[PDB]
Amino acid sequence: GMNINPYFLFIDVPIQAAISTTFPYTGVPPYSHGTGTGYTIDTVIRTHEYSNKGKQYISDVTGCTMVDPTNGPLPEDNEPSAYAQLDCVLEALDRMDEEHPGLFQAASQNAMETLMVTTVDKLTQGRQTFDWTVCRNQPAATALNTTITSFRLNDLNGADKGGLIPFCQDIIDSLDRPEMTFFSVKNIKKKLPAKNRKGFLIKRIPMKVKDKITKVEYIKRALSLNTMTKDAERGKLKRRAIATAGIQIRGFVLVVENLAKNICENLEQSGLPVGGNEKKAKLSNAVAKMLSNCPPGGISMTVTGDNTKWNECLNPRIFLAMTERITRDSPIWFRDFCSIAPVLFSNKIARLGKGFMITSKTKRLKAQIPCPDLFSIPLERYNEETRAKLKKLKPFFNEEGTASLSPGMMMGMFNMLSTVLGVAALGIKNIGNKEYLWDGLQSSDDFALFVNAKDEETCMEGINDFYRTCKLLGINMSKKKSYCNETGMFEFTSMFYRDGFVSNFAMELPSFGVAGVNESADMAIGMTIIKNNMINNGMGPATAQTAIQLFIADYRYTYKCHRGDSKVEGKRMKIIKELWENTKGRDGLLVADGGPNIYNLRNLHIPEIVLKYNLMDPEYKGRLLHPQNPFVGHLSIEGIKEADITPVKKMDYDAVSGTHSWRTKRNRSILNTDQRNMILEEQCYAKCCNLFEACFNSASYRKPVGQHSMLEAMAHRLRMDARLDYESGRMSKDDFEKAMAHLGEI
Amino acid sequence: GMTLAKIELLKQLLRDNEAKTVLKQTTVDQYNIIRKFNTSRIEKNPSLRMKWAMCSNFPLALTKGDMANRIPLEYKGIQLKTNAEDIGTKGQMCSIAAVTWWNTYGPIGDTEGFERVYESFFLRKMRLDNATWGRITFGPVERVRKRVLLNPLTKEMPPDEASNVIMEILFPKEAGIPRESTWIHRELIKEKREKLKGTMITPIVLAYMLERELVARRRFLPVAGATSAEFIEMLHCLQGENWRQIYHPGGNKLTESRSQSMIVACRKIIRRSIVASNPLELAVEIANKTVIDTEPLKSCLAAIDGGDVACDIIRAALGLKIRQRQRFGRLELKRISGRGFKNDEEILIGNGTIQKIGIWDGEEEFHVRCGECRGILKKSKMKLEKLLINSAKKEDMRDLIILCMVFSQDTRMFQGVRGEINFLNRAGQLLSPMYQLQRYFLNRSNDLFDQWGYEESPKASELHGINESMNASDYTLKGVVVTRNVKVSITKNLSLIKRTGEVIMGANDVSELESQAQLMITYDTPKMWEMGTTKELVQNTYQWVLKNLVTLKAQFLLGKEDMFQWDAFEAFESIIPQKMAGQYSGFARAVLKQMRDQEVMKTDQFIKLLPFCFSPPKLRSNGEPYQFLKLVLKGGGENFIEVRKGSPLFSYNPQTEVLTICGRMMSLKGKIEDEERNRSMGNAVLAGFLVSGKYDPDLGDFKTIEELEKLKPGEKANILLYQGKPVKVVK
Amino acid sequence: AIERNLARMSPLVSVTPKKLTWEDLRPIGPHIYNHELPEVPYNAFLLMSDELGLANMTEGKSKKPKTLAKECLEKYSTLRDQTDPILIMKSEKANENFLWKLWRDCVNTISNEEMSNELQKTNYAKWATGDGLTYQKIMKEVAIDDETMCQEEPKIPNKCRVAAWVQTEMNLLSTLTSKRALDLPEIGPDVAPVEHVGSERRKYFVNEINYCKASTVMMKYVLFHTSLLNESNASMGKYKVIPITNRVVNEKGESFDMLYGLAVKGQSHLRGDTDVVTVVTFEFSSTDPRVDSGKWPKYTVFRIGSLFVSGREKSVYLYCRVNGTNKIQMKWGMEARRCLLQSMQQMEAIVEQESSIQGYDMTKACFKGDRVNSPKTFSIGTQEGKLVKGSFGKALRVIFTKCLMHYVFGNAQLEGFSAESRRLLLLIQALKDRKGPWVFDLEGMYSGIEECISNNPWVIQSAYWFNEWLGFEKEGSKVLESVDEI
RNA sequence: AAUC
RNA sequence: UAUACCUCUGCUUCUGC
RNA sequence: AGUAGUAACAAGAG
Repeated sequence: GMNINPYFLFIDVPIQAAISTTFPYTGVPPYSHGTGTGYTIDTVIRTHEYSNKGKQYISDVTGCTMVDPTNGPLPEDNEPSAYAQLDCVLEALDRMDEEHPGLFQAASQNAMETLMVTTVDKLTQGRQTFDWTVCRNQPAATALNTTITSFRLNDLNGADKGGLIPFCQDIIDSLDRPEMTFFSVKNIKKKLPAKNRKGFLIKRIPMKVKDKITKVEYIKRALSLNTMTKDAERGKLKRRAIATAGIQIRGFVLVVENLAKNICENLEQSGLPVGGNEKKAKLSNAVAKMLSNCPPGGISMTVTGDNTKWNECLNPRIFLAMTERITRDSPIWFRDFCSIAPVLFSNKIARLGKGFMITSKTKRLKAQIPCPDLFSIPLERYNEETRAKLKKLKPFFNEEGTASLSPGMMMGMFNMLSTVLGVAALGIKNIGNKEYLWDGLQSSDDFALFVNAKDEETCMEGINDFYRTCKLLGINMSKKKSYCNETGMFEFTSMFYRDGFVSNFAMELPSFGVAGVNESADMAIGMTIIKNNMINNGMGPATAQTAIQLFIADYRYTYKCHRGDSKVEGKRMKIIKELWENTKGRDGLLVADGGPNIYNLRNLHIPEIVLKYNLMDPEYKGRLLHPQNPFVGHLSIEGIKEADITPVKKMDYDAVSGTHSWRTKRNRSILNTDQRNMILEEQCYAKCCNLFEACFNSASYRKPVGQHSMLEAMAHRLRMDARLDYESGRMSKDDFEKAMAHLGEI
Repeated sequence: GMTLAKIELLKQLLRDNEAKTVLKQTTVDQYNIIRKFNTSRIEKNPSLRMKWAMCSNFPLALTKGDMANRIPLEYKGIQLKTNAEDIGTKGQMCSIAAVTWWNTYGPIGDTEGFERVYESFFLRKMRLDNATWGRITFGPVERVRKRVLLNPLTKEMPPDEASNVIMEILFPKEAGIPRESTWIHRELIKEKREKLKGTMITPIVLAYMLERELVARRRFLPVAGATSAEFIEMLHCLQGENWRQIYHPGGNKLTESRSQSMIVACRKIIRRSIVASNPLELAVEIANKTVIDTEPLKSCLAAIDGGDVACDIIRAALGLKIRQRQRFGRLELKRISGRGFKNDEEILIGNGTIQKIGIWDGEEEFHVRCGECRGILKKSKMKLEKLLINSAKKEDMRDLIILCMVFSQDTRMFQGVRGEINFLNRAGQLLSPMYQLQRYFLNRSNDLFDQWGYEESPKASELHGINESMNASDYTLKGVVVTRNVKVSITKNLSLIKRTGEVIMGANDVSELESQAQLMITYDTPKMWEMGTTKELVQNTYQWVLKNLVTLKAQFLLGKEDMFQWDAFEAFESIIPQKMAGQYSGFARAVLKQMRDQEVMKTDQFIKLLPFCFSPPKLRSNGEPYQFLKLVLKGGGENFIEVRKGSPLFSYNPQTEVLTICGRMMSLKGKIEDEERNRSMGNAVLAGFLVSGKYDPDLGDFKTIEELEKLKPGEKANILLYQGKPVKVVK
Repeated sequence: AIERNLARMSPLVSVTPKKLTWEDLRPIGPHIYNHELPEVPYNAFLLMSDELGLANMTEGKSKKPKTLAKECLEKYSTLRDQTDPILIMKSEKANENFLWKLWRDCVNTISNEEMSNELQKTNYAKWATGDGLTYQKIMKEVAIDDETMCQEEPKIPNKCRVAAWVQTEMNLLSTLTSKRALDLPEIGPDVAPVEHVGSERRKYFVNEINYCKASTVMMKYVLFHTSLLNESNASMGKYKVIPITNRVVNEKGESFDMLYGLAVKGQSHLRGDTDVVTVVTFEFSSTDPRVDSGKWPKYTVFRIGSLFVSGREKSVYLYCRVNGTNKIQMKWGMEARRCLLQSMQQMEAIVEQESSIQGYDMTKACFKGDRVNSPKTFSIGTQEGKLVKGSFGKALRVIFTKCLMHYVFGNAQLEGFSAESRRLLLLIQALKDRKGPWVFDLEGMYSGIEECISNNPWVIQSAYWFNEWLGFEKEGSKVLESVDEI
């Protein structure tokens, strides 16, 4: 017979040209199941395995087990070394300061002048953050508000000033407070009268109770990082652990990252923060220079590179020494400000996920052993894999149920500053005045070294000299994953260069599906992702015209909104069929209302509502675009324009706000749980903020400013609103005297 | 009036103690923190959660209001909503059927104003409906990555200025402190407040739609030919990596946008026509049938009172007057007398950096202009000599002095550039040095006036002087005065000569910056590719060589130098830097004739070098030609051919017998000689050099071009062809 | 200071580089050729090549999923009313009686006059869905005390050898039919000239795939996963019977409502995304399970009648299996039509690139071959250790099949394999381009690739297909390009 | 004839 | 114990830069 | 059973 082989295309088309066919992105990504305690503990063991030959000591502040590899003995093996030598890091920075002069002090100024303008609300955009008060990963907006209210009880009102700088001053001072009080809500049963046979009813009214902890317990909570597992991460067999840090450290990371970002913008050998078509250019132009720069009658080789254990090897004490040298000219307060975030990460404590579920198959029973009770049970009970891990965790394990992770960078967070240390490695170029020359590109763990030299045997000796340099910085190159060749083609952050960066349609492919915002927004997003890929991801008009069909297909099933004439049965479809038979201008109907798809290559940039507006019936457009309709309700400046796409970058779109721009129900699981108390706590704020917006209509658009009281602002606003309306004639003597009587009471 | 209800609702709110404490404890800053407080976690998999939630009964939440109550609980058996309240919205949860029921049988609202509210979008439809399309054309296209405006704005402003304008339109009482911007856009505010008067739509929506039609959306995209926002929005349908589409948007087009295009159209006509003989006759041929969007270059140059050196040369070449004007952004000049010449020098600036600037030499006389204010400028190399300006507004007088100071390239101006603001883009591409010096000194002018110096004012009847504050003064700026009083022919080689004999414009004077045009730069005649870029021309030539290889390979073994020059190669030469064109053509003609005269032929090497043989050859003093590793082309370090290896623009796979030309695969199978199977490439790598054997270690290391050129005819040597293939070659 | 440390550092620390050569590239996956291991079993959610659709010709317009499956069985009643269980194959841990009783319970429930598609929670259905099989939550203090309760060792995927059914699945799914499955809706009219090129390109590109087997399987998978998610949220507590439906249109243009089987969804109180809802499949087939026994150890097969395929008779079977899906995998079913784009873009790139070279629309040329240019041809596969040249249309579909197989066998083994095998693919492309490739730790690079090959069929077959292709690209390049300029 |  | 063949719940103890 | 694959689900809670 005849055996068809898909790899036989690679005879006709080279690997880089048809790279799209090596990415299985129509398939399902790998997800985690159950706990991530063993995954975390494995990271904790590995992190301490790379530093164990350094200086081990006991922290007198926390009472934890700390390890220090910096300025330690150099490795005599190819295993991941965390033993980075300070002097070499400082010399690498000094060279970078020479090659890029006046940058450090300018960027240190830029970040400092930013800091002054930066408000406290800046902390609200940190997704899920660890709330130290309740020990749960909560929304950043809430986790902040819990921390501001708790501080107020301990005489810390820095947030009231409006600037970030006093709130950060309160965080460093909150360590010094001996007993940190905070709120915890508890329910009281109360009789409320009713027509209930026995004329009353019990209602569990919540009430807030003051709760204390010790200085050390608060220090440890402030130094806590809550650990999960990494779901939906592509191109990997086994899963890995991630982490989320607390509200305290969040403030200090922003500035240190902003500082490094300012440096990374100006550095010529970095792909950060630059992205999209900017980074596509920056690398393309920087390749041409570093290509034609090489000696004629010589060799230029491109090492397609990648690091290993990137997070686990880089010590926080190096990052501390980095800031000091960058802020050298900047004032003593800012030097101390920048030094905190690396001091925290240096003494961080890692929480150990959920725990370990133990079972008996005969009895058919299950039970989670929580993190503190890991050693309240003989180690023979755990499986062989977990038994080795728990034995190795012993010296680092804290009796409360955490592990002190002094070395490494759990999660990472410091992307830019760690990228700068990479660029600093690339900035050396030569060792001992030999006949090679290197320069490359950098994005955290991913690098792309070039080497220009006389012959290829020299080049490899230069890459060894590069490897042996990066060991001294704590940057471990992956001998397995990395590979070298003659310059012309390479890979970098899944961007494939072959005498030009090739198109890789499979990377964006998942984003062609239905988004999950709403019928009006998803349509606009869908036609936008098509339009965009045609341009810069290399989708031809046929495939683009197919994608228009394939979006509408998924849209019509997802939102259950097939063509009014089509006889596909459904709850909504029953009313959709009536709409079709009622309306005359049926081509004016939106697909969401079982209308016909009018979209094509040319009009992808226009919103469906705007296109069809001329062909709608007055009654249809009147209902569709009704001003006081209940479906949309209340909008926000971020909500109308922008929406997430997968760090998660928030792209923007254009669509008319009408009946199809609706919202969904809240997750009602909260009703069964003890966190019911937050539901009223929300609606209390919502009542205040919605009233504030009735007084100040610009509060929706513009962020209001004022250190004074929120009531005070509302009172003064309503005072003039009354007085002027009387004098103008909009208010009567009857109503004015009522209004002046009420404001007197307040 | 609502006032009473607000206060009486504040009375309701202040009765609850928990609400009262919030209002007293929360600051006006903190509003933004407490507004974002909720139980709602962020949805990680929205595509999933939406697909799931749509299969449930009542997934939509509703707003607690009278209109929500006007939706019935069920309709024809289908449950539209449920009495169960939502946590966040405090409203009756509902099904997606409710949305359709509202749209089919609901209340019919007020649609008056909508079109004016969402104006910005309707003009995109207006720009598609009124528009017209042209021809699709398949063929290679270089697409360059450059920051561009995504959507065309009503009036461009900074983020703060647009916001302050918005505030004045919608929320006048809460606007706060007025700025200058309050006054500047007073007509726009008055217009927008009159336009957005009758609408019922929410303020937060209205402010979003203004922000789109005021604040600029600028991001990087791949572009080629069209840079204007009204094209950028249609980009996806204009050009792909292997095709071109002609498009003409509707409404109206800007006058400045038509010039920026018009310059590059001329600049390329001249840049092409120089290498081909009778440069006027080719330039006229093209210029008669070039098109900018819709208007021909003839009509554009006639209507527009602008352009540069290139525009004037073509204006002459076609016929009619030539406006010798130079627009330095805000400044607009006209030449009285003198003739400058550009020169690139390393100039140290005030902050402590040295950047290359094209300095203008020789003494000259210009007639300056800046809005309302007028004047006459005189300068020499790096020195402003005179500035006889008229009296006008402070801002028009101040900025005209700053424009003239930078223009002059004065040594006093360069010493006051203190405050690190350099010209090198984030994406590794240099900005224009002179224009970036304008933007620096327009805002930060205190250094300029301080570092310039002052002197005595003029004591004539009509002449007076002004100080730093722009008022009549005794201590005036060193070389500034405020007074009260306010045919040609063309050569074969494209130089404009006066009736006397002096040359006013030269072909050598046009700027070599082959930048991106604004509008559709069409050529109505065939062979349009001839006005393209390096990779467009390089490819299209080699495509034409392989197209006629059957004829060109035969006619190269019969007629000696008949087919060395061809209509296609003229264009190919124009992207060779003409300082080397002859030197490459000496090498090319010599190595190709070595394969003709002797038996050692190579078709891949033939096709590679055949385009280089148009230019009349230029040999050494010996007689032998110039030897090369790579043949470097115009612009970009990656742009070159390689003799002894495969290059980014030209490489050959002899296993498959397939040639890669700027990415595109081209089959040379069934078009090759059988004796090339094991034939060495050293016999077409150096001119007048052939292979004896393989690398002989007694001959030493691999000898360089300079060493090889300086060897006696009949001396053996070691040549490395492509990495790992040594060859032993004799002269 | 860097040089000071670089001097005193141990020589043992180094990249230890070696130049890559064709002989250093050993074949990936030794175990997959070892005959001691079992062959990789068929473990797709539904059937693909082996399926059999019961064709009921209809008006064309849609109807209730019960009503179509009813009238599909009404036409083929001989199989519907076949009550006698003629058992052929059994899955080791199956219940012949319960499974058959379930099928009969389905058939009758679809056959009945009632509106509901609910199945009663019987003694068999509770085994087949796995009722009450979840373990009991207890207090931590009790589990700490209870000495029998222990953390169980983890389940690891077993090591399977190469199986021919994957090759044959590829071979069959790639091939053409006279039937079109896709439901591709309307779009706006073509005004611009690019839209006319895009339209005339689709007439060749889309209708090449639409007329193949892989297109029908893809559409079947989607339409099942669309309804299966819909039942799972609405009818949580109810055990429900869902048919395996697809509307197909032939060359004449007549709508045949198909039926490739019936299935039953378990109880679906799905909290997390990865929570399983067990689904029991019953699928029609012409394939005799005794042909390839090692293909069907997961399946339990009865014989339920016969059908004349044209003239000679084919015996009809019923492939039964307890299976399961989850919220993520169901969603990805609904977004499986995007398999078209990933393969269509790739080959539209060739049409676009070839259109630049010749300067006109090279669509019609690539497929059919116009006056000027011959048709574009591709190396499609092998014929007894030799090459074969397939046409454009075939080469388009072979890529489209792989994109569907990336879904159908999409998991942690495929993702981790595809990524690490790429590194080796790029190293081969350097040796193909003669760009002198060097490697620092090849064994450890291989180690990353080889550990991902366990029991995923498409991973195991692609390990073989890699080693076949490697063998051809090894003998081509190492002979011709080794001696040329010498 | 570029900036933002 | 019982109410509870009832009632509530389907990302809301983990999902970051 | 099965799904799955380094640990879970095969309903949970009052």
